[PDB]
Amino acid sequence: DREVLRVIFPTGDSKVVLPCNLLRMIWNAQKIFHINPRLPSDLHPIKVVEGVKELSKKLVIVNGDDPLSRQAQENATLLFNIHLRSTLCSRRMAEEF
Amino acid sequence: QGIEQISKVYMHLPQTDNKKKIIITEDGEFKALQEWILETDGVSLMRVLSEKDVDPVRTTSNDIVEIFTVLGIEAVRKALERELYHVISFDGSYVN
Amino acid sequence: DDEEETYRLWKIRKTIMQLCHDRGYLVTQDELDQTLEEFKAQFKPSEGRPRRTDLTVLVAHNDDPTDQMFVFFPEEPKVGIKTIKVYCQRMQEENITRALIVVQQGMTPSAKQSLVDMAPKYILEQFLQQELLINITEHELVPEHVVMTKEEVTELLARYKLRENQLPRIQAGDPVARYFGIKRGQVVKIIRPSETAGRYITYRLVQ
Amino acid sequence: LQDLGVANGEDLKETLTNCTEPLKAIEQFQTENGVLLPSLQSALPFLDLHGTPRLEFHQSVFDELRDKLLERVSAIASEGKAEERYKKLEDLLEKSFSLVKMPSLQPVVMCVMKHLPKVPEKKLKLVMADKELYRACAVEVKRQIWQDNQALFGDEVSPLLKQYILEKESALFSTELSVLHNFFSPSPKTRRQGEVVQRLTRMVGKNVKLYDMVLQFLRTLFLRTRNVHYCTLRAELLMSLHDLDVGEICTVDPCHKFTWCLDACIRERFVDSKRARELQGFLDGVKKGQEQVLGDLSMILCDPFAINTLALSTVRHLQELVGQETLPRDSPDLLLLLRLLALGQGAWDMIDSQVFKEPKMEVELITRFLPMLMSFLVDDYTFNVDQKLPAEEKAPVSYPNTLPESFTKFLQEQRMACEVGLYYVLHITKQRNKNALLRLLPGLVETFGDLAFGDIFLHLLTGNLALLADEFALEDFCSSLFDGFFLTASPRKENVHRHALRLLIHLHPRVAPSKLEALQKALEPTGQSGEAVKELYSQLGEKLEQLDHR
Amino acid sequence: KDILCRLEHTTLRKVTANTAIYYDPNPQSTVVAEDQEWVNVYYEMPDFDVARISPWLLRVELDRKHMTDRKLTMEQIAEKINAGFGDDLNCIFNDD
Repeated sequence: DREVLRVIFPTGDSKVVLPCNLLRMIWNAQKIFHINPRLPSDLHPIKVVEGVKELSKKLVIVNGDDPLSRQAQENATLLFNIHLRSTLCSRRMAEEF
Repeated sequence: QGIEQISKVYMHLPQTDNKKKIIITEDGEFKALQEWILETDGVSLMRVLSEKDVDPVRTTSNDIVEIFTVLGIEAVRKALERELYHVISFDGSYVN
Repeated sequence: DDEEETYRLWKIRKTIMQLCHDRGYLVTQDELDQTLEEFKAQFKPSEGRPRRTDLTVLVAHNDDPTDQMFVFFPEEPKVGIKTIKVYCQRMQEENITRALIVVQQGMTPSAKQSLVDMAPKYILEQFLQQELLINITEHELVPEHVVMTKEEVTELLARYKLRENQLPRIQAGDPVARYFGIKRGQVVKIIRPSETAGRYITYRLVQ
Repeated sequence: LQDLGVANGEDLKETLTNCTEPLKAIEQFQTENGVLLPSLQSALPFLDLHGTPRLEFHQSVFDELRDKLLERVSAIASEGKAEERYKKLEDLLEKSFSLVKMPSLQPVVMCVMKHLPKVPEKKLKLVMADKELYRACAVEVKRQIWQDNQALFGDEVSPLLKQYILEKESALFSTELSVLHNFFSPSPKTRRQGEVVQRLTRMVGKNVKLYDMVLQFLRTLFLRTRNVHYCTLRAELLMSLHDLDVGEICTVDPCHKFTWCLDACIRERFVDSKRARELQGFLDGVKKGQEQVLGDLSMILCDPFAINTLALSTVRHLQELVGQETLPRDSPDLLLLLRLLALGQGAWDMIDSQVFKEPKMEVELITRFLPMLMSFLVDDYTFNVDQKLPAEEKAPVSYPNTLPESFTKFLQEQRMACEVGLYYVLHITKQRNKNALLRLLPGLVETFGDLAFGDIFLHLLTGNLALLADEFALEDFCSSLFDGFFLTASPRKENVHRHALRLLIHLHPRVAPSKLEALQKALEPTGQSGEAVKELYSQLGEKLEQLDHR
Repeated sequence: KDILCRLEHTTLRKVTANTAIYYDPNPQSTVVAEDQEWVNVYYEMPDFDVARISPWLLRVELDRKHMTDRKLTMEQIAEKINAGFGDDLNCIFNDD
């Protein structure tokens, strides 16, 4: 995904417009459930990986199962899927969030 | 010497990072090199692209019909998008 | 001048080899990476050897070996009818049906009629020498163009319940259209990066 | 160990055997075979206490110190004043050859023998005599024995020449036909990439005596076999020497420039005007007194790919003379092509007996054969144009399929005319001019020297015959080549029968049932071919049983 | 700057200070005394003057400043003129 972003954004501008504010949603998740960042968490990294996978399955812009619709689905949500996988990676989810 | 319809050529180093030669160094970091660019008055894009020791990739025009005649319809689509994005965002305003 | 001329002909050779690679015609890697000095060694031309007949080259298709193409270099400034006839007799001799011909700085309007009228049995395309000095496909503005086989076009039109006329158009005289040698009725899948979805695939009908 | 005054295991057991104090004797042996530094005789017990035996640090320093000894062998080869450095390496050789039997100092001495141009040949003789040294010896050791005596060179080139002919025979007899590829697609530099000729170049390196040795071996085997394979291997060895940029052969060999030109000729499979002028001036440098290399020069031309090159060049010249409105007498490059091909075909005769002369072209070959071929093409294209015109006439002009008997007479008496006619047939087969194909095929019943039945032409004609696959269902298209042409010389040479059987093995599904049945039962092994026709007939019978299910 | 000069259109008038159509009927002679020296340097060898050259003369001065700035030399201008007009115009130039 990093290489794909590098070829898409050759100028290195990270500012980009996208539907869902992932950082603000993470902050709201932190302050709704009273997340204490000083204590160890109870969230499996594998659960984070499978959750982001099935979520990305659920986000559909073009529907269908033939190769054409699947490729268009991948391309339509490529950038948002990259942003989602980078933001909700198990590393950052277990370290800072 | 020189290609007709080119009445003046200004050579300069752009201090703004947009036109700077942005590369990715071996560490994977973005580095914006300062390199000479030439901006001219009057356009002949086929000739100047055909010149020697000229970057034939990044070299572009502000004349859309030139782009359409020399490069094509997707190229002039992209060039038109960049040009009207430039004229809108010049004054600091933003549009989707 | 001899020096700029050999540099120019080497660059044109590079451009057409890249073109034939893009059209699916089999070209080895070394000729795609042929240095200028390699052009000097394999053949300075100031009537030493600018035999433009010798720069002409045959190429074959990757999957259709009987489908082959010539590229010809006429050494006269504006191409005349009789050399078109010589090239067509050459094609008859070798059974070739596709052959795009460069021109030095122009082409005679009589030849403009003489190539289109004999088109349906022998495909010929005329390229100005200025055009092939650069490979336009490497420019930052052109996105990736790939021609679609009729199977793919039928799949596309069945997916979106579309008719061919409903797609956006691309003129057959477009520079990239002439680069790929796509006739009317072909469909080009254009793949371009986008700042909202990352990648975007559109389709253009050749009309 | 005794060679330099040190004890062995038998001396140890003597020191233990029949002794009242064996332990002190063992300790004395240990002292007398330790590493002689004063810090070690105290450190040996201390390091022994750790659970690390003395031999372990010995193993570590062993690896380190022989690595440095090999480094310094290379250095003294490249370092020091010449007499001192060669004296040092020869003295170290005398020290070290007593331990080449041991598993340590073989490759060290092999490098020392690598970097000295000459050695006392006792050790080279031991290197060839012992199989382990015969393997592990450096390349210049092997070169020095070969440069001093040809026994090992013959002994090792004989299996390699045998393997080269194995590859040639197996590739020439292979049963694949396609529009995609054939076995003559690789250029000579493509075929030099095999380790046979590259290893032969390594065996020769940059030495001219070994070059003469491979030349004479290929000469003898070429004079006994009458086969172009050894000529091709000479050309491959010379251009592999050039691939290494071996100046010791390339600059002195008068044939190197000419073979380098021929390499590009074969790469395009034509003699274009540039390289044509080069090869023609190379020929015109043949003057009385210094023509001794004409035999070797034409021997280079014998390569199957060179025969294909020259023959297709002659066909192309014939075909381009049609459009030019010119007689064959006004074709200098064509005469050059035929001169080179006649030289190459006469190469073997030159090896048999040196005959230096530029041959003259037969009168009727230039004045009668080539204009008839041009007339055949003119009739072909007139018929094509008359077909393509709107409403020429009812039953448009029948293309002459006739045989002017001069054409067949030159196909069957004049060698050069035979071969150019063969490749003419091949080229029209690529272009699938069927009426021309059956115009020129009949009359091949008689041929000079069965050149129409050679492995090269028969392979290529098989390679073209999958283009018109459905015509094999018709009996005549196959019978014109099998019942009319192959069986005229199928029982005469093994290659013809094998070629027919592989052609039918590949194209069995499309040939008609009774036609392939009669082909097998007629092309059964007739008694002039060994295991090759046996395995091909086994495949023929199995695929005929398969056809019985078709 | 070299490439800039190579593509920016330069015409003859940019580098010329002035011209003058003299008459000077005998081409061995010159009406300008300073001209006669190097004209004689080009007239020991006849150069399309064995037959009667036209008895007119067109003498131009080229600015040293612009000639140095555009990296132009004396000879290549004459080469360009002879290419443009063939041998219809016999062109001589003073040594630099």
